[PDB]
Amino acid sequence: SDQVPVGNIPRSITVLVEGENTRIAQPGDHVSVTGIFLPILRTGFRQVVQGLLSETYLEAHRIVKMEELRQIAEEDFYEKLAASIAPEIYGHEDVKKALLLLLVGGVDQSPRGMKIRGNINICLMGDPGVAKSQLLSYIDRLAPRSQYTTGRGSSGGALVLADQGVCCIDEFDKMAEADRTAIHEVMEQQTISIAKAGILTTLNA
Amino acid sequence: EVRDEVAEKCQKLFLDFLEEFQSSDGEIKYLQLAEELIRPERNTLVVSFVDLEQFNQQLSTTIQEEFYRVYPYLCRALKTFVKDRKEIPLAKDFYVAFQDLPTRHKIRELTSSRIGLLTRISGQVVRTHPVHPELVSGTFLCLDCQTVIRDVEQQFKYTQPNICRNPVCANRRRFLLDTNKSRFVDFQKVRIQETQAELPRGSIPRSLEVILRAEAVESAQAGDKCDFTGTLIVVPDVSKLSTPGARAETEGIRGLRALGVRDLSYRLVFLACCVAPTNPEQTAESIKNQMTVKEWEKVFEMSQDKNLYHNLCTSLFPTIHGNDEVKRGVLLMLFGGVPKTTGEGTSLRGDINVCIVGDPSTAKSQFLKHVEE
Amino acid sequence: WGTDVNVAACKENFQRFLQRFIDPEPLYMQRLGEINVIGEPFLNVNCEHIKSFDKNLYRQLISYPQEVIPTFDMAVNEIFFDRYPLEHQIQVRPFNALKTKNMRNLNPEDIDQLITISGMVIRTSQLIPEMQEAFFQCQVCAHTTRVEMDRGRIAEPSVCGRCHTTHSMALIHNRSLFSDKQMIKLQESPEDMPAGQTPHTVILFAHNDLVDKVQPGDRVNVTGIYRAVPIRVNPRVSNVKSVYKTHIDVIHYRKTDFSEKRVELLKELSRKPDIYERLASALAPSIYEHEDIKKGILLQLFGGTRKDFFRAEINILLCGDPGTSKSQLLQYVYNLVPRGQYTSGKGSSAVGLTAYLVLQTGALVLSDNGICCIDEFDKMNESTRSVLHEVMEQQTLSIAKAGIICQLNARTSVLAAANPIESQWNPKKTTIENIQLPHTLLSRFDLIFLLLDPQDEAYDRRLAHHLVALYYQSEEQAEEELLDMAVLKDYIAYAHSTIMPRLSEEASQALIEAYVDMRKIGSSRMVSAYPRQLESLIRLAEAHAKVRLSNKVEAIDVEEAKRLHREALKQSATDPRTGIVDISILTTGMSATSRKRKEELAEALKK
DNA sequence: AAGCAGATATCAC
DNA sequence: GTGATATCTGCTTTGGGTGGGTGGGTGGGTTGAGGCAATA
Ligand SMILES: Nc1ncnc2c1ncn2[C@@H]1O[C@H](COP(=O)(O)OP(=O)(O)OP(=O)(O)O)[C@@H](O)[C@H]1O
Ligand SMILES: Nc1ncnc2c1ncn2[C@@H]1O[C@H](COP(=O)(O)OP(=O)(O)OP(=O)(O)O)[C@@H](O)[C@H]1O
Ligand SMILES: Nc1ncnc2c1ncn2[C@@H]1O[C@H](COP(=O)(O)OP(=O)(O)OP(=O)(O)O)[C@@H](O)[C@H]1O
Ligand SMILES: [Mg+2]
Ligand SMILES: [Mg+2]
Ligand SMILES: [Mg+2]
Ligand SMILES: [Zn+2]
Ligand SMILES: [Zn+2]
Repeated sequence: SDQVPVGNIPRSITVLVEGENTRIAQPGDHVSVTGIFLPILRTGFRQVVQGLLSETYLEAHRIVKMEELRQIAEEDFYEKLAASIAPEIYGHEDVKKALLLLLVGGVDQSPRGMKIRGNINICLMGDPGVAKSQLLSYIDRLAPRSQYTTGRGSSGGALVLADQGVCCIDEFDKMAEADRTAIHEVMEQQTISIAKAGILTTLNA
Repeated sequence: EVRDEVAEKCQKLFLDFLEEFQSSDGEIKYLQLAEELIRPERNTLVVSFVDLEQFNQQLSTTIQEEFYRVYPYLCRALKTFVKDRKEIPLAKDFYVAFQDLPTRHKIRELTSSRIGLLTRISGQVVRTHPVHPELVSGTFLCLDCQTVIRDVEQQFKYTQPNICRNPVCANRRRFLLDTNKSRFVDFQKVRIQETQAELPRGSIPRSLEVILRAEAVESAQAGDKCDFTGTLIVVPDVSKLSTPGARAETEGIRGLRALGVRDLSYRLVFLACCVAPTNPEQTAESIKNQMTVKEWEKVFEMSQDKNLYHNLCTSLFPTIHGNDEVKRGVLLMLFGGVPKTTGEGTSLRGDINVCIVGDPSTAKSQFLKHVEE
Repeated sequence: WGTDVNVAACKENFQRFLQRFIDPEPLYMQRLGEINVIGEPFLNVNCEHIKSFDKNLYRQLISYPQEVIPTFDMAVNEIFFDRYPLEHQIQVRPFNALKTKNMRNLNPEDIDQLITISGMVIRTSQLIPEMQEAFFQCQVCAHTTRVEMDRGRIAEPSVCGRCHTTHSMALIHNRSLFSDKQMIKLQESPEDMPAGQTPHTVILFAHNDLVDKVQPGDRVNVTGIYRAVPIRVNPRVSNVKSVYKTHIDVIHYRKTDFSEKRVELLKELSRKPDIYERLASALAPSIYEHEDIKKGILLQLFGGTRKDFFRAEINILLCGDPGTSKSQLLQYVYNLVPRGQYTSGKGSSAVGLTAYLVLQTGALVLSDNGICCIDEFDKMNESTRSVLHEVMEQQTLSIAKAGIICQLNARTSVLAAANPIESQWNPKKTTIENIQLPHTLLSRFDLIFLLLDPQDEAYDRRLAHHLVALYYQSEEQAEEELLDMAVLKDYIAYAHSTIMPRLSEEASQALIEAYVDMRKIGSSRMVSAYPRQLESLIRLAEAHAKVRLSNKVEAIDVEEAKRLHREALKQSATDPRTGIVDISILTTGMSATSRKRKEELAEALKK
């Protein structure tokens, strides 16, 4: 996004990968692709009908993804780590401490190895201009796997991409009933259920 | 011409069965029924499979195992059995229906091994399609020699004659269809579904395509639960087949000349000869005629009973205690008045409306349920 | 063929395997004997056994399944016909106990090799016929011929043998021979999925007796051959895409989730004096101190007698404050019942209550002769409320849509959970005004229970200890509870199968006197009962008789029904102002004191 | 470019 | 010299908007904005 020119729309390219270059890239990763820029060959009668114009693709050749430490851990490390959450924000010391717990997330197993829910859910309710969106924006950038969404920017998916991660829901009271039901079921079962004309399916959330 | 021995034997034995099978009263059961086929709207005869099984078990077994193969010959036997009566045109076609098949199969039991056998199924109708005329045997004119070819069989695809009848003629490509001397049958496509009783637990319903022909058309309605007796067949992908008279229209088997370089897939449809409900111009004289003698004398006795008003009231509502006036009113509603039309074309209502205002749990719903049942 | 497979040697090796292998009488000799006894001509063989005996035979089986399996069939047939002098010859079905591959790691090197994968079935197709032998008839002389299919291609005859005419042989489609095929879609298991990626899906093809052996929702281990097939550019041309599509030819399915002794155990339980309380305790061990609710739910599970003249179904509504254990109870009942459905009253819900070309019946119709659990009862819209009233009153669901007119049977028992409209239950408010539902709908429930949150500290401490103990419960206790639940399920199944209680004379007199007394309570001072309640008693009484495994309803059943009904009313029929006896809140939706106050207000404003 | 329909010259018996 | 049977020639295909909305959406094409009836 930061590289698109002013008042433009980002462009896309197609990359064809073969052999030992497969299974390296996943949706969402930042990659540097070395390859050959080539036109797509048509076939059959479609050679004749189409003119001198061609679609293109990139033929992939290489895909690249893009005791002092103990001492920091040893003393007052909880206070230090919490204070390091969005230092440009002022005065939310205890809220910042709560957000750090949401990042570690609690223990996932019972004492006998049975699976139990560890994920911690937090809701920040307040009047305008108290750095709620700034704090949410910070947590999205810090979290390894996360998705930021607005009440009306998207509806009817981000939860699946945020599995094992953090889902920052801004403007939480602006959502519709359908969106509310999905969030309710995630905080209950940690899954998302969809029905394609009676064909049910369950996704991890 | 090579002759199919099994089918001819089935035809002969079926003609014997139609001629000879005897009812309880000693008359020929199906002669009196075939006597009804002189009407233009009637072309189908309904035959009980139990009667046929009693008459000849080998014939019944052969029919069950080779139904699709032998059905045309059974229809020909019916044609012969009707030929005597003068009123039938030589061009009329007759069809046989089979009513009471002892065994039933589930829609998920319709496998490849059942193709061509006689079967009975149950299903809930989801959709009915408009009626069409379907060509069964075409009459063609040869453009080279002007010879008339008749009785060209059709196989899921508009087929023209392969070779001209005339030995001298060598034509293979140029013919003309003559509608007026061709034979058509009424055709209807229905889509049915598994009944809620049959639907396996936690399973999406399985749907089936049924084809009704001749009298069976327009006899099943969407939402009805119906028993279909017929046969399971395969229907090829017509869109792939090319014929001299018909070009192809935009895996499977390969290698047919009509296929070119294309593939042919198949799908299963049910070809029903009989439809029935799964759970089964008027005038006073006709109403009487529909009834048996015992029923008619019972009706007359009811009409003569001097306590009829009270007896009917008590019989209709036995579970309700008291409220005799309400019962009388509901009975009078059930009998109704005489609707009339004026000289200028306006209507005078003859129906009766009744209202019951009640306290909670006073049995008004009971009145409504009794009337409804 | 580029295979180091000698057919004779492979057949001999496999016959040796069947003769000598011993499971750590040869195991598969016993299997062949069982095949003779039963008559199902299928022998399943564990690939691990073949590996242990012979590592070359295993290696060849995995590398060249298509060539090797038929030799196994020949060997098994020969051996079996020797030992026991069947519609079809026996067919071997090698399988792996555990998956050897992940759906995400299938590679070109695995093409035409035997693999095992685990997954969850999502869709199955209708049957597809495959031609095996074509039937031709001359359109001139009627001479007939049969041609065997060869690698998906058929050699159409060019000239009739009998009459020598050219291009006269027409294919008769419905005189040919066909075999069954089914397309199945297998979804990657949730456990093996990498974090945050959408599930992968695979196509499987089943043939002959393996069709319809799995249904959507099943979790299965599938052993089969990995195939690669070319894709045509368009149907008309013979050009193909350089990238192949793949599927799996299914070879073996493994579904991975009364006896006289069992009947004797059930009857021994039924003889015990306190069977009612034992079953009630077993019903929901996790929930704490809701004894009467558990007893009512047990009676609902058993149900009353199907008279076939009368709803025999028992409807229960649990209303209460948030944070109680209502959803847990509904989940436990849903797991227990065989033909149950768990659903929600909210319209946005994934599973709907209403029936809606494919006719889709709702949960109420699907739960016919079962229990429907409805969690957010108060969140139903008006149309859903009308549908539910129709189901509860008439036990049918009428549809007139898209040209379809029909009535669907819905003989289902409703277990509903309800929350108040406010953030907490309001003692000043009655049940009707606490939950915004019509009184007409509430009057259809046999029992309404109130799950209130106490202010007591001792209750909080006891519940805290209960929950901590559950948080530390051991595996043996969990297994014991599972066994008790299985016993309960078997008991209920047996009772439904064989017990049909009938009213004895003493029970009839008890019921009549009970109704008269309930009426008298109100008549002394209003109305304190209506005839519908009597019906409820009957149902409950019958249910109790079924719990004892008794075909006669006795006075003890009537007494228990009276006690339970009187407890439910005392929980949910109480007027916050004066007392309980007033049932007018259920019948009219308005408290008698409220009605008098409104009459006074109207008269004063009329002054 | 790919494939079916039609026309027509050509081997073989 | 007739019956295949092998070679050659001309047609039109594709889905597409210069081929129409005076062909029809039961012959088949996402995305958004705009009227309805029922809705709250
Ligand atoms: N305590 C604070 N320290 C630093 N910056 C602050 C603080 N409070 C507010 N701001 C600044 O105020 C501006 C508004 O903050 P922000 O958009 O995060 O508010 P908000 O609580 O999400 O508001 P809204 O409810 O209106 O969406 C941002 O520039 C943020 O940097
Ligand atoms: N007079 C009566 N005779 C016999 N049974 C009666 C009588 N009054 C009530 N009942 C019994 O009451 C029940 C009928 O209740 P029903 O549902 O018909 O009442 P309702 O008038 O529709 O009231 P509501 O709609 O308020 O429930 C049945 O048990 C019926 O046997
Ligand atoms: N009586 C009880 N017995 C056992 N656990 C209880 C009880 N009351 C509350 N709990 C605990 O409360 C939680 C139950 O929440 P649950 O989802 O079942 O509530 P609910 O009654 O459906 O309410 P709501 O949907 O309004 O939140 C679990 O922690 C359960 O252990
Ligand atoms: Mg904000
Ligand atoms: Mg009523
Ligand atoms: Mg709940
Ligand atoms: Zn001719
Ligand atoms: Zn011939």
